[PDB]
Amino acid sequence: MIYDSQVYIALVIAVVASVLAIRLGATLYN
Amino acid sequence: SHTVKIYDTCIGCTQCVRACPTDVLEMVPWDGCKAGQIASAPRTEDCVGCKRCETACPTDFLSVRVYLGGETTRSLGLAY
Amino acid sequence: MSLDLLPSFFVPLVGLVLPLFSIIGLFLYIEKEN
Amino acid sequence: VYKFPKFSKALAEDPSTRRIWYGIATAHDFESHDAMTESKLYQKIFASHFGHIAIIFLWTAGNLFHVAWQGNFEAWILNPLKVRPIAHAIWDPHFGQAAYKAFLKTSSPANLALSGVYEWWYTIGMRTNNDLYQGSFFLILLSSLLL
Amino acid sequence: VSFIKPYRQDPFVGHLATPITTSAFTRAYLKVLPAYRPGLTPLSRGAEIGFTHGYFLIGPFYTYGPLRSVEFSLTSLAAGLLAAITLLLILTVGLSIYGQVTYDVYDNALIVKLVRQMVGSERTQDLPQIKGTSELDTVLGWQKFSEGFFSGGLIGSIVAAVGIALYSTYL
Amino acid sequence: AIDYPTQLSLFTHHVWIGGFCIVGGAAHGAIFFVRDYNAANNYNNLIDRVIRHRDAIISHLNWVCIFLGCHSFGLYVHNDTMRALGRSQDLFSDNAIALKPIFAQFIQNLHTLAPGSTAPNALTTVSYAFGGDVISVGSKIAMMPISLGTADFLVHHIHAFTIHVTVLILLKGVLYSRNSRLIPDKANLGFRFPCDGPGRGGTCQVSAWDHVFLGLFWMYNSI
Amino acid sequence: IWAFSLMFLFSGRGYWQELIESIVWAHNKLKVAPSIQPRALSITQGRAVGVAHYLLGGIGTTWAFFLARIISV
Amino acid sequence: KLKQSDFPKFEGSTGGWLSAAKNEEKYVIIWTSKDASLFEMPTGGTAKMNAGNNVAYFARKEQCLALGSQLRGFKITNYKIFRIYPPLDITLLHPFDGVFPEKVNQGRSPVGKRDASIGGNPNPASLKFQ
Amino acid sequence: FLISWRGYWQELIETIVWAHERTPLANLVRWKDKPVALSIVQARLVGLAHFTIGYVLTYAAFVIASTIGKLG
Amino acid sequence: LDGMIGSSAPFKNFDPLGFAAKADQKTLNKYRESELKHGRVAMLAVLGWIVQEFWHPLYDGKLSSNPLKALTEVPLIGWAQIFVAINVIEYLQNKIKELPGYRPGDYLGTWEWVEQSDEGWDSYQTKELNNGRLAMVAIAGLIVQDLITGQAALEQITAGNT
Ligand code: CLA
Ligand code: CLA
Ligand code: CLA
Ligand code: CLA
Ligand code: CLA
Ligand code: CLA
Ligand SMILES: CC1=C(C/C=C(\C)CCC[C@H](C)CCC[C@H](C)CCCC(C)C)C(=O)c2ccccc2C1=O
Ligand code: SF4
Ligand code: SF4
Repeated sequence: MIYDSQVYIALVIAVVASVLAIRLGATLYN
Repeated sequence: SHTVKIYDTCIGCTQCVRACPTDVLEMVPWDGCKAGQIASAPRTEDCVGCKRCETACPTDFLSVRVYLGGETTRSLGLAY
Repeated sequence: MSLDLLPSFFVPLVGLVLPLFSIIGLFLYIEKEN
Repeated sequence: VYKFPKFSKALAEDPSTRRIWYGIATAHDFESHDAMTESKLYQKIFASHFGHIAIIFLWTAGNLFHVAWQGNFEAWILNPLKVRPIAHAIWDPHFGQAAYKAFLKTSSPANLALSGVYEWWYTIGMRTNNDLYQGSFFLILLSSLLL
Repeated sequence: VSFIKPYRQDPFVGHLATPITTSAFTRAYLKVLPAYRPGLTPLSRGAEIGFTHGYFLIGPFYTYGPLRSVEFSLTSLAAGLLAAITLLLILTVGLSIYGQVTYDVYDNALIVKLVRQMVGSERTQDLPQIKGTSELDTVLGWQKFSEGFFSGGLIGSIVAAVGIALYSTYL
Repeated sequence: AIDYPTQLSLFTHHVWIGGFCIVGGAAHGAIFFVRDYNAANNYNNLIDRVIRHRDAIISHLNWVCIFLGCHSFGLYVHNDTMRALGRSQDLFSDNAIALKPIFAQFIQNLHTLAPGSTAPNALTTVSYAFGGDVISVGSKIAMMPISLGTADFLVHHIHAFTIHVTVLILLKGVLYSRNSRLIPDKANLGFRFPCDGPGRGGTCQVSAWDHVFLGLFWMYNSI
Repeated sequence: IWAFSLMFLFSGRGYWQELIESIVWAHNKLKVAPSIQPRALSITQGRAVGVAHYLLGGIGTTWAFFLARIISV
Repeated sequence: KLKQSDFPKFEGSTGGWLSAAKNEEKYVIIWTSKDASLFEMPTGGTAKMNAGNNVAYFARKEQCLALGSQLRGFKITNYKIFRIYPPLDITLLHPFDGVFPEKVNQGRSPVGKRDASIGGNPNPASLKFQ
Repeated sequence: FLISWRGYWQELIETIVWAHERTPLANLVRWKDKPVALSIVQARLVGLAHFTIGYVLTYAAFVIASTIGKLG
Repeated sequence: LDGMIGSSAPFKNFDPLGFAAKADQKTLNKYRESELKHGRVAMLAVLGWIVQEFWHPLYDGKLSSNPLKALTEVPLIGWAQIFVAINVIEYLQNKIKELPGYRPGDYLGTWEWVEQSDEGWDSYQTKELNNGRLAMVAIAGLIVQDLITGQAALEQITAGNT
């Protein structure tokens, strides 16, 4: 069983990967 | 609007012009055939792409060619 | 908040809210003018 | 009725719903886009490749995380021939009590895993739900690298 | 006698003057509806439409929802009310985006005359053209229409829930 | 009646023949409209007035078809998804939300009461399907009251929906056989032609024959 | 037969004409090309063949199913 | 009965023009007939000509041209088709130079003419990124 | 989407367009893009996509459920 | 008692008491409106009387087949809805009455299409008026007979209380 801290930081890191994805998405232009 | 091109294999038999349902083609003077006439496409903005023009073409591989392109309310045949 | 509450927090969130905002954005974008 | 097919002015002038339909289906045909050069083509393909590899790694990380969180990997280690691997838990508001009871596996309704990831990860030397979590973390980091 | 004639003496319109399109009953009935009733601001039209729509929308959700009850249940009423309110929210979102993408006007019935008189040599579709002269056909008008629809929907849904509870309890 | 293969075969064969003949009647109505219809000889008569408002007919028939299909088939799908979700009390069943065909049951009651009340010189109902006793010959049932419940409601509305869609296809073929907003001179192309071309976004199957083709498909479905 | 119908219902005339072109090339290479030039079925005839085969296959499947079921029991 | 006296005696059909031919463009065909012949509308059913000036409005150029092609069967040739924009912006369309397009008229220049057959078209690979 | 082609769906859409344009309480709402039938190539693609998705889904369901329900 | 529609063969321009000889056009329009409304309501009432007598499927049977007895058996919340519906209908009729070219009993707006009325249109309007008058007499007789005798129409006829 994984802890709340383990899932929480994985969610936070996933958010960072999301901001990197929109930056790539917006850089590939409208 | 679609693109219509005429090629010098035209024999001036007028069958394309009298088959156009939207008055796109017309016969113009020429000196490359016996009839002294060649088809022209001066009103391609009304071209609908039905390709009746090249169904009436007797030349071997056509003298009028319709290339479908960008669509318009006129070219889509929209009464609405 | 336990870990077993995360499905009930996220599945409605994603599967309903994300469609709504995505539809809003996509409709606005594809209905734009110049 | 404008500006959606930014890559095609011919479609953007279409007054019909065909513009929306063709805007989707021609988005990845970069060679047919307006104001197109070869350098831009290769660069866009390169960036799209990077985004695609990032998507693949994120998908693998999600599989790892959901096996680590809602699966029964650790229990399956001790009895691989009797315990059925679990892919992920289910939370669907439309379930009746009967559906909840039938899909109930251990603590929550869940889907059996038919991808064979349990056997693959067990073979390559994974024995803990913390080993899977490390893999998910590393794969999300790799996805961030690729993006 | 003939009871079907070309509409407004135009035989080329895609319409007909049947005993249903242009009957006195149709005229009066459509002129008493909030969408066409004279003397109503767009906010008032939206408010009345929202009230009626929430009022009849709470019905199917409460009666046939996932949490029905052959007897009266507060949970069933709350579920139906919440479903109706969220559906009204979705409809209001649709109204808002439709008005955002449709009109670019703040005062109609004038701009048409201005461009028919003082010329409209511009990018058109805002100065010229302009379909419809109603106050509902403006950015401001449609925004207030959506606001009224949303508020009236909430109020009508609450009123219908209260009425349903009273009918189920005291009858 | 006790030869079940004969009864089943006779019913199915005759219904198939009926559906085929109905599609053929629609086809030949379209053929008449294309070929033998004279506009001058039919000024302001019933045929002319039907063509003049073909849009209204076809649009309302379209709405009716969508309504009937949505309802019948989606009630079927709702039953299927409620059963798949373990919610047996949310179905459109007899032990659940019930849709009793009350109008048909009223007619069934009227027929079983007809002998002696409305048909006073009758000794027995016309058919035991409307009600009465179980008629058996050699321990095999010949006829018996056919009970109508929520299952018959759904299938009857499925029948109505399929019939309406077939009528929609065939009537659209007949009415739009001469002209349309797409092809204003469709009558000059004849009854049987593949298209007018890839233009107008595509003018496949605009004939009237291509409507007897789709209507044949939908008649197969309905029958 | 019902599955056979879908070849005519789903496909188009141009592909079959261009395949007949290569078949005719082979026949001409072997000097066995018929004088009556082989052409793919017209669009309307392709639709007619498709619908006829579809109806025959479906009705025959239901025919065999009904007859076997109601004769056995 | 009708807005204008020159309209054909048509009872109106739900196949005429729509909101498009009020804000985008509408097409009008005019012709003079010797007899009040009964003809079929391109949109709906049968209409009656006027023994004189006849004017009809349609939503498409193709509808007007189909009506004109029908008129040729009545030995009517002087029919002329115009395009009307949202305001009264009339443009003569079909008899553009007064002579039907099927008959050669001096003063017409070839449009869209290529001085080669189909086989002379350039290879598509040489028409990449232009 | 594969058997029925275009042309039959454009006229029906035109009838629907007339119905929407000529009905009260719905004239207030009008489309920005003119509704037209799917193009021939688009229709072929959509029919192929439905065919393939249905094929894959039904066979996946069959193989998985049959194996599970037959072999315990 | 004018060129108004409704004059039939047995008694043409039937105004024996001279109610219309002194009234203006507005009063005559009011009289025609009242007559047409009474006739329509009476036709509905007669049809309902008979049909209710030999068929009352609603309310799970019950609701005794004798009229003027089921009048006091309807849940009284269905009475309110019928009353409100009639009221809304007559509000709509009032709104119609101010439309230009309005005719006394014409709520369909037939004046829009019917200019220079024919003899068939006048004959059909007279048919409606005469049927309405006959139904008014019939419903008055029905109510009076049910009050004095206590039996309904087909019940009194069946027994022979004539
Ligand atoms: C592509 C990989 C992937 C996929 C298909 C899924 C699928 C699912 N997840 Mg999930 N998840 C993933 C990765 C993934 N996960 C990762 C990496 C994390 C760690 C942060 C989580 C954490 C997580 C939680 C905490 C929960 C789920 C839940 C769920 C289920 C409901 C959907 C939901 O609420 O999402 C919510 C998902 C997140 C909040 C995390 C974001 C998911 C990844 C990072 C984004 C991937 C995007 C993808 C590549 C393309 C996006 C397309 C988009 C532009 C439209 C569903 C089975 C719920 C569940 O189990 O219900 C029973 C739930 O409560 N997920
Ligand atoms: C991931 C996708 C997803 C999710 C999470 C849900 C979730 C839900 N669906 Mg649903 N649905 C979906 C996709 C989804 N749907 C799709 C794609 C379809 C079409 C195939 C349907 C078709 C469908 C039907 C036909 C029905 C549902 C119903 C429900 C509810 C379950 C019944 C119950 O016990 O709640 C009981 C519900 C309540 C007690 C009230 C819920 C009302 C909303 C959802 C609450 C939202 C709150 C929101 C934040 C308010 C915003 C602020 C506002 C006040 C201004 C639940 C909310 C049922 C339902 O409840 O209907 C409303 C129902 O009848 N769904
Ligand atoms: C199973 C396959 C299938 C289905 C579903 C349909 C469905 C339909 N056909 Mg048909 N058709 C088929 C095969 C099928 N066809 C084939 C093989 C052919 C070849 C010959 C045709 C040829 C054909 C013609 C020629 C015509 C139709 C027409 C129709 C429509 C009738 C109106 C109706 O019921 O709409 C209601 C829709 C349904 C019943 C489909 C299911 C909808 C569900 C049950 C309810 C709604 C679900 C909900 C919205 C989901 C939301 C959630 C989602 C967003 C995730 C309907 C869309 C007619 C038409 O245009 O319509 C009038 C018509 O003229 N069809
Ligand atoms: C047409 C087909 C159909 C119908 C009638 C229903 C009906 C229903 N479904 Mg359902 N369903 C269907 C298809 C259908 N389903 C399909 C295809 C699926 C699979 C995708 C589902 C999946 C599904 C789920 C998962 C659930 C339901 C549920 C329900 C119930 C509540 C739905 C609700 O909130 O109503 C909302 C209704 C409205 C907002 C009103 C719409 C209807 C109005 C009354 C029309 C009025 C027209 C009017 C008369 C016009 C004239 C007006 C006049 C003034 C002129 C209800 C019995 C829920 C349940 O449990 O119930 C038992 C639930 O949880 N459905
Ligand atoms: C590879 C899989 C496969 C395929 C492609 C087929 C193909 C076919 N089978 Mg089939 N079959 C298979 C496997 C398969 N079979 C197996 C494994 C079995 C078990 C022995 C059968 C048993 C079987 C029987 C017993 C029957 C078929 C029939 C058919 C034909 C249907 C033709 C058609 O257009 O249907 C069109 C589809 C329909 C008209 C509806 C299908 C029936 C549904 C389930 C009933 C639902 C109706 C319901 C009231 C709602 C309907 C709404 C809507 C129809 C309006 C077709 C040739 C039937 C036939 O002859 O035609 C139907 C038939 O009688 N097959
Ligand atoms: C003045 C007219 C009138 C009035 C006051 C009543 C009153 C009554 N009828 Mg009734 N009825 C009428 C006419 C009328 N009827 C007509 C003309 C018929 C023949 C179709 C019937 C057939 C009928 C049956 C079969 C039953 C009743 C029953 C009843 C009782 C319960 C209410 C009910 O369910 O109505 C039901 C009414 C109908 C089903 C039909 C009403 C149709 C209306 C009158 C026509 C349309 C009215 C419209 C909204 C307004 C006109 C528009 C325009 C002209 C302005 C109640 C005493 C029930 C009872 O308990 O019987 C003892 C019962 O079962 N009625
Ligand atoms: C295969 C095919 C062809 C080619 C088909 C041809 C050329 C038909 C050839 C028929 C042969 C030559 C005669 C029939 C031979 C059969 C063995 C006889 C029938 C069997 C009897 C028992 C009836 C098309 O022309 C076509 C056109 C439009 C859409 C789809 C298609 C299509 O799918
Ligand atoms: S498509 Fe061929 S026929 Fe139709 S208009 Fe353009 S050219 Fe004339
Ligand atoms: S697509 Fe339309 S046009 Fe092209 S061939 Fe098939 S039918 Fe004729």
